[PDB]
Amino acid sequence: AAITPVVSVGLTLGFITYGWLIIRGAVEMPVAEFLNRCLRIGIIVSIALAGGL
Amino acid sequence: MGAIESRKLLASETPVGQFIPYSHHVTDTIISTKNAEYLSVWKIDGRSHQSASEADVFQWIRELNNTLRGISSANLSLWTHIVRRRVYEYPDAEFDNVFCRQLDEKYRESFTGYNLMVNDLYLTVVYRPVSDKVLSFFAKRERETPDQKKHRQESCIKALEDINRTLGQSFKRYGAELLSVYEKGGHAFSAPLEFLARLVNGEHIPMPICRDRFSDYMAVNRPMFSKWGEVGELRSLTGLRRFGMLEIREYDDATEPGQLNVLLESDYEFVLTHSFSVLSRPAAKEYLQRHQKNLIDARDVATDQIEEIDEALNQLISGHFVMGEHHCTLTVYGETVQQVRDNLAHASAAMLDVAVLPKPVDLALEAGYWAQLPANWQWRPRPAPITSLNFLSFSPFHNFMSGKPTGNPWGPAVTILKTVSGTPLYFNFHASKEEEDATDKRLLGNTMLIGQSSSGKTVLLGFLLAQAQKFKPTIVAFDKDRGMEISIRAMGGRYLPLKTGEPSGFNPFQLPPTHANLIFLKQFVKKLAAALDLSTHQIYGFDITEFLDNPEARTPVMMYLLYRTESMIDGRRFMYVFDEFWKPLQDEYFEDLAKNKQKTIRKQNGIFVFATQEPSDALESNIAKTLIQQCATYIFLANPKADYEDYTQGFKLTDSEFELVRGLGEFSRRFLIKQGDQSALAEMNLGKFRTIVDGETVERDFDDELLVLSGTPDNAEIAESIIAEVGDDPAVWLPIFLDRVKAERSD
Amino acid sequence: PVGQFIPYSHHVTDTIISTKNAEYLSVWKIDGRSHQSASEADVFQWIRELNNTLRGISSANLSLWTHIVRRRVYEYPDAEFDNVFCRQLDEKYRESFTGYNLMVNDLYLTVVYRPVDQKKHRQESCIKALEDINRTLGQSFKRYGAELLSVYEKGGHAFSAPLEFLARLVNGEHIPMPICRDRFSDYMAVNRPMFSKWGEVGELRLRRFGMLEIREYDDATEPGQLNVLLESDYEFVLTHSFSVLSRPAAKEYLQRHQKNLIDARDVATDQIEEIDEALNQLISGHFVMGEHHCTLTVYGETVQQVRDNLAHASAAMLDVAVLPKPVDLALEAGYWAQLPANWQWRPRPAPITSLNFLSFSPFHNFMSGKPTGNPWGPAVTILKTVSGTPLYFNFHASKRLLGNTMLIGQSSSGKTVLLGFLLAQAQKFKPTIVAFDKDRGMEISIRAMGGRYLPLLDLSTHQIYGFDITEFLDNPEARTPVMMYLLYRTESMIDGRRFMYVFDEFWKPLQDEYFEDLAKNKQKTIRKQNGIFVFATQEPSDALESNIAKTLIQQCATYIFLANPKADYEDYTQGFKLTDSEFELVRGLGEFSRRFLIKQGDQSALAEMNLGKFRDFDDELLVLSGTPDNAEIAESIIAEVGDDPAVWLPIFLDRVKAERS
Amino acid sequence: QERIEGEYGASELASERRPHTPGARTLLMVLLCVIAVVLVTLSYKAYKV
Amino acid sequence: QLKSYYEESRGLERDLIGEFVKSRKTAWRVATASGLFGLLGMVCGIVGFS
Amino acid sequence: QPKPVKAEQLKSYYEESRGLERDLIGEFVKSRKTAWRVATASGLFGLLGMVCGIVGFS
Amino acid sequence: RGLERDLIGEFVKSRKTAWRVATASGLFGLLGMVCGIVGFS
Amino acid sequence: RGLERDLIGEFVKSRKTAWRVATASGLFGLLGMVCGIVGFS
Amino acid sequence: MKPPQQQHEAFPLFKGATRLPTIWGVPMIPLMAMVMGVAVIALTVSIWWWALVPPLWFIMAQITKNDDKAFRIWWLWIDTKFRNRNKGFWGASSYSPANYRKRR
Repeated sequence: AAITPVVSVGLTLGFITYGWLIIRGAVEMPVAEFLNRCLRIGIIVSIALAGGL
Repeated sequence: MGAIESRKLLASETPVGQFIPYSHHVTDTIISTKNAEYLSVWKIDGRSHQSASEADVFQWIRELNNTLRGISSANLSLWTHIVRRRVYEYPDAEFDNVFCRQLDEKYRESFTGYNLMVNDLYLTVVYRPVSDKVLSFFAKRERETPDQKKHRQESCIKALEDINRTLGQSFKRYGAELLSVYEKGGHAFSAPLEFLARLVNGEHIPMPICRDRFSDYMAVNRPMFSKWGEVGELRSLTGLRRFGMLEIREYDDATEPGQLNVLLESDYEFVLTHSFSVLSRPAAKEYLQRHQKNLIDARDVATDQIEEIDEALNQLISGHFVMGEHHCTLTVYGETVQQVRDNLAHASAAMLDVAVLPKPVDLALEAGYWAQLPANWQWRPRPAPITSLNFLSFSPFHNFMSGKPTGNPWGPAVTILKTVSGTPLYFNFHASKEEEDATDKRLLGNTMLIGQSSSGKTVLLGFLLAQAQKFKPTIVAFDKDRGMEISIRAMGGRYLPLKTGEPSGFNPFQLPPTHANLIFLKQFVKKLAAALDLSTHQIYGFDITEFLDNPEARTPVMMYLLYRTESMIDGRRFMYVFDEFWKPLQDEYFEDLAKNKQKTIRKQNGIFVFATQEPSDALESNIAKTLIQQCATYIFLANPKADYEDYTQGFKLTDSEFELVRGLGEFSRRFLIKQGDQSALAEMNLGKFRTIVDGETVERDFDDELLVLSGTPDNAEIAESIIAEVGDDPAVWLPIFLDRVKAERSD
Repeated sequence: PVGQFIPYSHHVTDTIISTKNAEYLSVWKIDGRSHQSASEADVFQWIRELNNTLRGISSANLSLWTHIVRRRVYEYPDAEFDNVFCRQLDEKYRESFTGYNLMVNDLYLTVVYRPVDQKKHRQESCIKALEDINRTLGQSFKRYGAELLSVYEKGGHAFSAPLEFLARLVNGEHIPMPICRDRFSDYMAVNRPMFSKWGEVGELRLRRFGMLEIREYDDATEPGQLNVLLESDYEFVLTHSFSVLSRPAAKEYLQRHQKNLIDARDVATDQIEEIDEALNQLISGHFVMGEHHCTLTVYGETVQQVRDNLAHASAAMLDVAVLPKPVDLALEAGYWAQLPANWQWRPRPAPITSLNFLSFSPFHNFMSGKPTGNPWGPAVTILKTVSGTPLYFNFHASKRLLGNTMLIGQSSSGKTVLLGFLLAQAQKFKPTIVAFDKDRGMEISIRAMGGRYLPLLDLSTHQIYGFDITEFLDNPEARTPVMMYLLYRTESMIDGRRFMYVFDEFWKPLQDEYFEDLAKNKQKTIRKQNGIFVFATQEPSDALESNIAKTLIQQCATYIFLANPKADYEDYTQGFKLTDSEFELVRGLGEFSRRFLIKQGDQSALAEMNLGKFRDFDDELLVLSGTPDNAEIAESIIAEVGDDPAVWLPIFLDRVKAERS
Repeated sequence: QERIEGEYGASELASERRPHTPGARTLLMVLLCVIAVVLVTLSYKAYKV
Repeated sequence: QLKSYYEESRGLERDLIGEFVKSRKTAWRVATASGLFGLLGMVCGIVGFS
Repeated sequence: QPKPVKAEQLKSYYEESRGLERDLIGEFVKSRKTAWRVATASGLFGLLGMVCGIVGFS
Repeated sequence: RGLERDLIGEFVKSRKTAWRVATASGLFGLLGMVCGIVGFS
Repeated sequence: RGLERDLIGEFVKSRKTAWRVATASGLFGLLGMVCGIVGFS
Repeated sequence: MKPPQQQHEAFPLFKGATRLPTIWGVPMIPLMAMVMGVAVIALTVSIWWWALVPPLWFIMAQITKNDDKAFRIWWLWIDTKFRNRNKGFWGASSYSPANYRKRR
């Protein structure tokens, strides 16, 4: 499924942009959010892949 | 290559004109704009804030909002501008007296390490012909015949001129002054353009009216903005100035009056800014409906939710405030990039202290800096709608009293006094329009010191009369208890120490024989009947101490002395002074002559500097009433005993200010100046201090001049002895008088 | 290297330098008329006549640059006498100058005429057109006193005067250059400037220089507006150009400007009507427009000093309603735009009416004379002036130039002191002085200067002689004999030697029938023989009483006017060719003001010879002037001590001090 | 031929630098390490399928 | 006459020597372009044989 | 950068100078004329070569 | 020297340009003739 | 004088002959050029 | 010191400030910019690309909710400090005071 590189590029670019906020100084959720939301989305995508197989 | 590149780099630049929206003066008070948006500038002498009850600033905001809500057309706008600045215009004064020169050198030495900065408020009420941006999107493209361009021209000029009249009438207690064209040397110099140029340049460059658009030639300083930062740099002839902007973006559940007062007391020279793009009632009601909808789409908070927005919307419909788009950009000026960042952090701490969370502007530094010039909405970073009451609470036109350093009728300000607030007051006799009956006049210059003596009243009056010699003014001093003898001798003028038992020394025997002089001498001998050269020196003195117990002799003595001084006033700077005025003035003869000759003298640079020890004893009589009401610059002093009636009824002093005066210490040096409506609890002080010279803290004390200026019959009775032994010259006998002072100072 | 900006190629005729692109050029050295001597009434008339003579030769070919170059003059050299008294006088008078301005102004106008067997005839047509333009301009500038810069042979090496000014523009220091077979662009520069690449300031090979661009459109208030710069503590070269526009081009520019001002969103009826008035003022007012950029290039030593100079100039020009715009990146273009015929490098010219060009550069300067280059070495002495500009006095003002000088004023009011001072400090020339005196005015001064003053016999023994005829003054029997004898014997000595006369009062010998014709003929003979008469008179009414005195007065070079309140109106007004305003300035001086108005040529200034502290001048004037008691003390000493000049002078000082007590 | 002494040259503002919060680099690197190992295993299955 | 303020200003702003240098340089550039075009054509023909 | 010019002949120097200036201007305009003439001739042979090259391209 | 030198150098530069163009045209015309007379048989 | 006259003689002779050879060789080039390069075309 | 302070009498300030006109919680102007960009992508490469809408639209909603007026600051920077040509030469972005409009 080419949707696998597709999700790869989209999710990685989104993560890079979302973590660019700390440099951009527009987000006040440094520690709890950047681990929690990242782990939630990561677990969601991992479950999606391990289900797709 | 290495030759042609100058022109190649030259022609490829964006001039500052693209960012400055101004053009020809159309009216002497109103400036055009390339988009045809006429505006006017309002210099304001903000009324004092320290000396008022908390509820009364609420009342001031109420009156101010009430006047605004009448004229706040949907087409208006406001740019307040409190340009804190340091005083470079205060020339050092030449002198002749040695005692005065020493006193002034010591005094200016006492100012090493003091905030010498003066607030300067402003207001530019702008008028766009059209409000809605959507139709203006077309209007920027259409073509209009010149006659209808003229029609828009007079419509806008008349509308803005009505706005100016209304604001002037609404700023009666704010000392406002509309800035307008003034001519220098057969050429037109704009008064507003200097202020807007100060906004652009950072300096005060006198802007003439040449034959171009102002946008072309109104910037004489090449600005430079950092690629990634908040600070910039202005490359000028007189030196670089680095500026770091700042921005407000988070309000709170409050609009406490004058919450931005803390930036008045600043140690950093800056330029605050505001904007209030007044907004239509339907649009404002829609914004408030949006807030209501967002809030009500949630859990039912008990009171913040419901009733507050109930009353908000009900007021807005019932016409009690007018919403508008607002943005505030404090920009601190400094000399080095580290220092401007330090000042920026200080200003951020100050704003956070009053619960308005600021965030330094970083990406839109240039947009903000071009958003300060009035008539620039397209460059504002963060316009956020607020209640109008709230905007007038972000700019109540509060200000510490500072006075006018230069431009006075006589010239530079007479003295500079310490203020308990911290901001220095530039004292000067000539206040602005106390009588308030006619505009064309000579500024009223009287002064009335009142307060129980030994609290420095003689010290104060000696200090002013000692520093006022930069004007070379004539002085005639009617004193009491021989206090001023030492000073008047030190200022190198005749002092006559009138006393009983010794021959008078002056008599009318040799008077000129003209028919007017015959009239006077006939009048005198008709008043006496009851039951050398005077042109030599400049600063005279006469003692009338023994005449307080004399009913009969006061009229002849004052009659003769005043007549002799009357011929003196031919235009030269003349400064009558007095002491315990009413008893010399408690005479039925010359009250009418005094009022008439007062109106006459006030024209050719005349001044009365009154005084008093017991203000209760003075206000009772008829004569003192006109003179209390005819003094512009009050100077109140402290007293352990005070009465509401006299201070409020007679002296036009408010209740808060009266309680302030009562709260003063018994002998603490603190006197409430009251030039006009403005007030300031100043204090000239003569305490111990340190001097920054050669790394040496040279202990300097003012007592060597206190024992001269301070009134003491004992000290005067030995000063007279030492002058009798050696009466050569005050410049000569001053060291030996100080010597004999040191001889008695331990016996 | 640098020739990429300099357009000059070679000469085409003695007075017209060519250009690389065939743009023939000429240079004029304009002294300028004094703007203090004449009131505000005549300044407008000056501007109007300059406008008339400009629009007379108006054409699209023409152009004009104008430069006001200020110098710290060093070409005025110190001179060593051969007498101790004169050396003392010179040394103290020079020490009276520590801290003064010591700056001269020079004004240069250049006319460039660029055209827009036929070829040879067109070359001839171009040069003939430019020479006719020069003739008209010379007719115009008669009052101003300009001279046409032309080649001058120096010992077989032909030179070229115009190259010197164009050199000073770029070199910044007067470096003489010869005319040679190259194109002058290659070597006209010697000290090439080095502009910082950012362009705020510059360099020279020593002196840093920053610029200002004076872009003004409003009609000037004064006919000379920014003349406050003529007196300042910094050097500069203030430059204006007038690249004329052909009349249709001016009309088109005004029309386009009015259109672009109309087609705007804001109406300003203070501008449109004024411009529309000017548009048909142009046709009927008869003034022709043109391009104009103004640039001020102040020099300095330290770069911060240059910025202080710029701030001072900006303030002193905001005082006159003009706003200076500092130059930041255009400095290279501005500086290379100073050279005449560098139209290309002008930063941002904008059209200016002819009245406003002639009213921005009207050729006003405080009169200052020639520091050096005179036919008799340097200037004799350097008089001060009101408003602080050094007048370099000299008797030779515009076939050697005329030198006869007259000193009209009261003898008591500093006439004798002035004459003694001038002769003592002009002793540097070592000329023979034949002094004549009235009431023993100069006996002590001459005897101090090593003469043989004969109080009342061949001239080889001494250089100076003085003959006193105050005894024989008003005795009509034999003034004519004694004067013939003295004049004849002195005239026999007149060959080769640099020569001079001094007449304290001449109108008595003037009414001589036989002597006057001989004097006039000998004058005609001597004018080319280094002859310098120095006439004087106690009061002009004494002179003009005699008719021949007017004839002799017409032949005079420099007039010095002391303070004489009791001055007849007719005498100064039409007798001496003075102005009414100058007559006012003469009376303005007090009874003993110690100032005097020197009408030198056709310009004048108040040379205030002030003997302040810093005084030895009190002692010098005490020994300079002559009184009968002074004369008897001097005679007694000279009789007893001997002959040598400096042996007795201390004894004289002691005796005079005892007299003063 | 050198910049002319004691004049205003280029700005002193170009010296400015954007400070880095001294935790962003290390944890950002470790976060990319783990996300990259996930993504590589994911493309391992992508090609294998 | 010229009757164009732009025309007169640009006439002043222009020098003969540089204009003619540019003119001859452009003429030689065009001549070189035409010569190279001719060489291209001849190459095309000599290929066109075989 | 040589020494001054011979002063014995002022007239000869700037006489030949004006002559040289006129001759230089004339020769430079004539060179421009020949430059465009050669450009036209080069264009003509260029297009002759191109036309024959195309027509012979079978 | 100077302006006269510029004139002389200018016309000799023109002369060697003429020699260059004449040489190129002579060689290229002889080339055209030779390719033609290569075709003609 | 002599040097200028020699330079002018070189001008006339060499430059005029350079362009005369340019014209004659160009004309011969044109003749042969048209001829052969039309021949094989 | 203590200039006038509050005692709960302060004039109410409601938080309808910078509650910009938003659809779905996003302002009109930037969302229209995204619509134009995604439409360009869809018309350019492939038509399956209106799935690029929800990701960036959600990220824009999260950006706007946190800091309501980020896009105005973005556009101001882009228009002014990004266009200015000679940023490198001066060491900072500068505008010449004298109006050199390329005229003569």
